[PDB]
Amino acid sequence: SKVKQDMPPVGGYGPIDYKRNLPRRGLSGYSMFAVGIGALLFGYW
Amino acid sequence: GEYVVAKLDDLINWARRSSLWPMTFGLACCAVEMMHMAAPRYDMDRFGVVFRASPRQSDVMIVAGTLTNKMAPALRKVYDQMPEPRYVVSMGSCANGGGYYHYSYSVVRGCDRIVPVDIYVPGCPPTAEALLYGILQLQKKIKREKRLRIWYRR
Amino acid sequence: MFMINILMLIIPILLAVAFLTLVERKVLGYMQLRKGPNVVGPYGLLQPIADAIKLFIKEPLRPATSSASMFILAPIMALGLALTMWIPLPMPYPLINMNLGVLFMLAMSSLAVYSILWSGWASNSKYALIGALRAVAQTISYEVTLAIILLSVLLMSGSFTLSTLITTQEQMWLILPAWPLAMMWFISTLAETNRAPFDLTEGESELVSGFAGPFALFFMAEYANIIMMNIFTAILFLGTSHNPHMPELYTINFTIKSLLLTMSFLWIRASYPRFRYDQLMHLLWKNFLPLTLALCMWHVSLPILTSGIPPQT
Amino acid sequence: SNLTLNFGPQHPAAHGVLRLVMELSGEMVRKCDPHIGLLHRGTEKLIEYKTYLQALPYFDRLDYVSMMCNEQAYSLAVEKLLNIRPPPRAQWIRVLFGEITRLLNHIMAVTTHALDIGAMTPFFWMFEEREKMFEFYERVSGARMHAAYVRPGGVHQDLPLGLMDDIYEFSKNFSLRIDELEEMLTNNRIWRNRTVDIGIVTAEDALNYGFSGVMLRGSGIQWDLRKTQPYDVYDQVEFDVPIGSRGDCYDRYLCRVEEMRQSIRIISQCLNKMPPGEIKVDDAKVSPPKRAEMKTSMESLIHHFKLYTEGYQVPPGATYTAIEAPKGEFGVYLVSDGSSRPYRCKIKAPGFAHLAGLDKMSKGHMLADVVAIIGTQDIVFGEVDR
Amino acid sequence: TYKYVNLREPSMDMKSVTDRAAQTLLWTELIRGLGMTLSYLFREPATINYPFEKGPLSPRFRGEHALRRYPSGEERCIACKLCEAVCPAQAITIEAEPRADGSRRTTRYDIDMTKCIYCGFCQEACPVDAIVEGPNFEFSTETHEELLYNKEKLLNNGDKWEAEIAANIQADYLYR
Amino acid sequence: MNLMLALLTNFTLATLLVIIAFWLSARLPFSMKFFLVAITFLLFDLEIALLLPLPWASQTANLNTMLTMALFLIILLAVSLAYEWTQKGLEWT
Ligand SMILES: CCCCCCCCCCCCCCCCCC(=O)OC[C@H](COP(=O)(O)OCCN)OC(=O)CCCCCCCCCCCCCCCCC
Ligand SMILES: CCCCCCCCCCCCO[C@@H]1O[C@H](CO)[C@@H](O[C@H]2O[C@H](CO)[C@@H](O)[C@H](O)[C@H]2O)[C@H](O)[C@H]1O
Ligand SMILES: N=C(N)NC(=N)NCCc1ccc(I)c(Cl)c1
Ligand code: SF4
Ligand code: SF4
Ligand code: SF4
Repeated sequence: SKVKQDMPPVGGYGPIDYKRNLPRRGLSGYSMFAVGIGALLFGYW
Repeated sequence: GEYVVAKLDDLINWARRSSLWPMTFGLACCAVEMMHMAAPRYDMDRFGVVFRASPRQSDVMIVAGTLTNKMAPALRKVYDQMPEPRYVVSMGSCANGGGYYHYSYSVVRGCDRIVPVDIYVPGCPPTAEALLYGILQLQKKIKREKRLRIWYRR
Repeated sequence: MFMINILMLIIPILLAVAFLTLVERKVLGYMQLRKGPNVVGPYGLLQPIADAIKLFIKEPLRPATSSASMFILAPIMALGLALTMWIPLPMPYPLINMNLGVLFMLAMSSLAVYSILWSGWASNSKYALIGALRAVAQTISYEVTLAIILLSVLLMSGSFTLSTLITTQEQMWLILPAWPLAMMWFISTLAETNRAPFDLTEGESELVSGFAGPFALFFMAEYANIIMMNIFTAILFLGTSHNPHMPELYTINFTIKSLLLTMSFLWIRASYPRFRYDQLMHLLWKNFLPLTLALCMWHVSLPILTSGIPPQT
Repeated sequence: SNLTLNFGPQHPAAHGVLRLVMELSGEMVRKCDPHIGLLHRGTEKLIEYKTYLQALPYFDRLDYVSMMCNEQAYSLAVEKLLNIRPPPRAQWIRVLFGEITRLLNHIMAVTTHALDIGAMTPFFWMFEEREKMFEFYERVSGARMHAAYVRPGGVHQDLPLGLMDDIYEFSKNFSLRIDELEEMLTNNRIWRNRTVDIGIVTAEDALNYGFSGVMLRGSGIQWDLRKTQPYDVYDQVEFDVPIGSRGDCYDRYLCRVEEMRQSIRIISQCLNKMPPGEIKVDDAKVSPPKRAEMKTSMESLIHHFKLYTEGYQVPPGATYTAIEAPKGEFGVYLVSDGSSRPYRCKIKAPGFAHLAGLDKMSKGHMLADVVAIIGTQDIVFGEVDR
Repeated sequence: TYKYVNLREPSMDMKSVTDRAAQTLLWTELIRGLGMTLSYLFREPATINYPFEKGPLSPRFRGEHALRRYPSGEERCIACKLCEAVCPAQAITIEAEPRADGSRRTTRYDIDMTKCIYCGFCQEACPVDAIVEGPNFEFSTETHEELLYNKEKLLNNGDKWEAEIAANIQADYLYR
Repeated sequence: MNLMLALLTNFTLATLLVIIAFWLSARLPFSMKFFLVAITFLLFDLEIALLLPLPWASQTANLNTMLTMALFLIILLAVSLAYEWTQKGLEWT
């Protein structure tokens, strides 16, 4: 019989991610303040 | 009278076993498997066994690890400060009977020399499931109690 | 019929507190990839009952207080005052329609700290008194911003009557014109009620070596205050339109907002680490208070310069 | 005045009980006096009554979060005195499970570090991952924690068929789990307020105080025993050493999180480069023969009988052997007198020197900064006390 | 090879400055953390319904001990005392004598389950597969004395669990 | 009459629950800083007593005078904070 042993598949395993991935979200600071002030002004009116 | 006492023990036994707040001495290895019982796979909180407590709010003390002579007085003092009813669960070979350090000059050969123990959980360490089985075994032990039936017959 | 009215306020509060313990444990359980209580009663509905009975038949600590007179007074003051803060709340109709309702709740809440002090003296321990002085110093500090923020909002309402806050927000929630105040208000209530990330008494107690029924009564008082803060926050900032013919429509919408606000304390407790004691003191005396004073200046001037001064009546 | 920090947190924690005698003035810490020995169990004296195989399980129970790494250190020390060499597949398995163990330790180190500070949710997310890695331990050894798998000569048993694919499946998704952990802590102003500029240690003070591991690399010292003094097959894998710039708790926290990512990077190479062959040194005077040989061959049965009673004899000599354990440099000064039982076995625990530096690192900090500083050192009193 | 974990210089152009000011005043990085815990609330929990569901184990699992038999019913143990010799905890105590038929068998076989470290060395040392660690792990007791096993207890454990022990051995003996 | 009866009920139940739950002089080393936190609270609380009438003060014909005095009071509150801050009365080290 041929030796049978826990081995990786032919060609190896697929890629594995490891690098940090914190996606960039949100508006610029200008946009956030502009929205915040717009809400204030609407509420004031 | 006889009927009421039987149903009254049923109530308080249900309440005490359905709300077992533990104080764990994370002394050593076994505290890791103890943490795995609180982790999401087993989630001891779902049985009513809360995560954090405080010695003076605890119902059960889990001795999870080796108890050395240096630690023995402090463990007894915590047991003495627990309000009653209080139970002790001995988890793992070290707390059970000394285990792999049984013949050491500095190890208490079983925590049952220091405090009375209700349940002994074997293993080195017992798996998180083994500890959960021991905790649910203690609930059955409380379910068997008959404080008022005995009191009523005094 | 007024005694009956008092009871259908008190008892539903204590039941709401009992089941908030269940909801907190399950909301935190699922945010932590687990379940929380689901064995004691279907979906854990009997867990609060099991805990309540367990705590009351639990042997007392037998502590030996230094002042029996004032060991008992502390929990009575805590739970008695907590129930008192509910009687002017318009849901939509208050139990007592107080002309100066806002002052009444500000005045009653200022007495809450007496229970913290009185327990420290009754503790009979050096370390427990030190802990009581740190809790008091934090609570009174965050009362400063709450009082000023509250006043700034009332300058757009024009009254100390709590029902007027409902009228003030007929066309719009006050959160729009005053979201900067709403943010500091919300965080002040977390700090005021000593909730995470400001739960310093729970934390610093967990550090220093030395520092059941009576625990239960104290607990219920604290959690009835959490629910009341969030009810007050909804009334103050998310006013619900009131239909006199369909008054229960207001109650449903108002209750949902209170629950969502109460569930957000749970959400926040699941999400952040704990402040350091000096760090939450810097948060108020060096961040919130300078901004609250400047916005109090702004909100006094704003109605005048826009000709948007509200009426007294 | 004078305080004493509690033995442990109110929530369940696994690192041992400490008696910390504190001097304070106002909120400031004036002196820290760690009183240890509350978990001293006389391991080193017990090892003197055990054969070299019988003593191996004592090492799982030292840094009982990094079980197989402690085994590897002891195995390397014994293999060095024996003058033998474990087979290449065993070396790859040992590096593979060394990095899996590093993940186990760093999850415990980082999430309990947050849990003690009050950020408790990441603990629950990440011990579901630890639970799956316990399954890898149990599948090769039958035990979730104290495997006794790595032994002088190689490893006890070969990987069960299908284990490597499951390790690949776990490693595939793990980086996202680290990403969620960082979302809760890395940029959190509260977490940074609790960690930034806390427990600063200078590079020179770190070396003279005997620090190692992240305690050195957080201060900018470019040292990693896997790079400088490689063992097993660590010289055949590619990874980067994370280096800090400010020497404080926050920089050491980032180093541990980055080390977790590099461990996943190394595990990826071990899965792809795993070679065939035997798992323990083909030398029946050190490693026991296969059970089928023991039941058929006279020589095999004799060697099985002697290895499991007297044990193998180690030539006389003394070695200090150390590895890059997840907690720093873990070493053993192993003395052989020529018999089958060690004469002396000193264990160098990285946390021993680190806890000796707590007094230094806490000068001029608040009472709650001591919590963070013991956290950033990642202390397990199993290894500190022996 | 090394990398820097925290060696970034913030950009001091007014736009970047204003971005950091918005983060401070509007708590945006704190809002982001709330999203992550919210996303978990709507995830399926990892909890299993113990004791109706059980954690997955492998055939190698080292649980409660048992003494095994040959298919004839004769005991496999021949009192060689290799398990007693290798036991790291000195948890095994053995005595033996010639049986009434002259067979080499034990008269005492004790395992102190509160000394044992559940290491499996005894079942590796055994030349006849007599002593094994079975799959049972749910055997906690109410007294210390119930964890001091004698030969009758261990033989009963073998008769109790043999159906599963034999299958586990069949699934792993080619790795040994 | 209604308020007193409400107040009596709340505290009578609190006593009732408490009795069921229970039966059925030198210088503390606590710091100076914590004293000055309490005294700072009091003085700020006193200046907050004066701001409470503002929602009624805004209906006055003499708005120029009201607004000047409202901002004047709050600015002194700011200056009081600024003085403790710069005199290191808010530091905890
Ligand atoms: C047209 C003219 C108009 C004139 C008026 C215009 C107004 C312009 C001003 C707009 C911006 C005002 C913003 C006010 C919000 C309060 C800001 C603040 O105080 O945040 C700063 C505080 C300090 O954080 P730190 O990182 O330490 O900064 C260094 C300080 N030395 O950071 C913190 O507060 C940390 C808080 C940690 C705890 C937060 C945990 C919960 C977060 C989610 C809560 C969301 C709030 C929900 C609101 C519900 C309301 C019902
Ligand atoms: C929500 C209301 C529910 C009301 C239910 C009413 C049921 C009343 C039955 C009470 C039964 C209490 O049962 C008893 O309680 C006390 C403390 O609580 C325990 O503690 C007591 O016993 C131990 C020894 O037995 C003593 O050393 C101790 O000083 C004493 O406090 C007892 O161990 C327990 O047997
Ligand atoms: N584990 C904790 N101490 N926290 C916690 N969730 N306690 C809840 C316990 C409690 C207290 C009073 C009552 I009335 C009820 Cl019903 C339940
Ligand atoms: S019983 Fe085993 S796992 Fe538990 S503390 Fe002792 S040696 Fe460690
Ligand atoms: S499992 Fe290990 S400690 Fe237990 S009896 Fe067998 S050899 Fe001894
Ligand atoms: S169990 Fe096995 S090793 Fe132990 S004495 Fe019997 S035959 Fe020998």
